[PDB]
Amino acid sequence: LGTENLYFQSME
Amino acid sequence: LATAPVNQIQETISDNCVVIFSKTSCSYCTMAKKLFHDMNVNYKVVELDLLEYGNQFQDALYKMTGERTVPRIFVNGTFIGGATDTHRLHKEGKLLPLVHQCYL
Amino acid sequence: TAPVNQIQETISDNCVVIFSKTSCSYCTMAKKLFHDMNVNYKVVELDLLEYGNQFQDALYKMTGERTVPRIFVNGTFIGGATDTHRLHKEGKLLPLVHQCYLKKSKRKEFQ
Ligand SMILES: N[C@@H](CCC(=O)N[C@@H](CS)C(=O)NCC(=O)O)C(=O)O
Ligand SMILES: N[C@@H](CCC(=O)N[C@@H](CS)C(=O)NCC(=O)O)C(=O)O
Ligand code: FES
Repeated sequence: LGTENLYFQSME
Repeated sequence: LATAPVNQIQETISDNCVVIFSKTSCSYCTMAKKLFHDMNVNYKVVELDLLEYGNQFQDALYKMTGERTVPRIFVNGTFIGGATDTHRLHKEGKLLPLVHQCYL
Repeated sequence: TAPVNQIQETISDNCVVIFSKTSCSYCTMAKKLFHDMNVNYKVVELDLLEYGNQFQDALYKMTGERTVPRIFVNGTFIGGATDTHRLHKEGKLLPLVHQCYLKKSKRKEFQ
């Protein structure tokens, strides 16, 4: 959730 | 292929509801990950291009699914297809109910 | 200097050029788009080239991104897969191709 968005925001 | 780690794929897909075997360099994989992201469901990625043993996982995916392509998407321990198949499922509203079965 | 020169010649000799990789489904979709519109296109598969990395470097300098596909119509960079599909959705792709088909000389006759 926090980790997902951390990952995702760094990719996209 | 005679020595492909299908047993490892099977561990990963039994332990995780959604698994996307992926490469970082691929827009089809990116679109597949974004779909699960946007659905706000938990998903695991396996970035085969970043892994020393990525080629072994690809041999296993070929053995199990008959294509050596990415992405390879699993839901509830079942292979559901590539990016095209996964997006077709979602267009028909059939992806979210498959994910849901993991939690029943 | 040589990759850039070869890229320039290809985009000048062909109305539509797709700098591509054989392994890439975005590239496959860009090819299919032109095919479905009844357009002949020149494909350069960077992954089948000895110095494909240098072509990707050359294309970065020319166009602003290293990514495949890199699509040219009438010698002009129009974009990657998404940009090219959007141009078509807007009815703006066929007219560019058409103008180029009506301009491009048959070199054997002009010598
Ligand atoms: N129809 C498949 C296409 C899969 C495909 O061709 N994937 C490419 C990457 S986009 C690949 O893995 N290519 C490796 C190769 O062709 O050697 C899907 O929707 O996933
Ligand atoms: N938005 C771009 C995406 C281009 C892109 O990310 N291409 C990927 C392949 S799908 C790429 O070039 N990855 C690194 C490489 O192959 O050199 C487009 O529509 O063309
Ligand atoms: S490598 Fe381009 S879409 Fe997969």
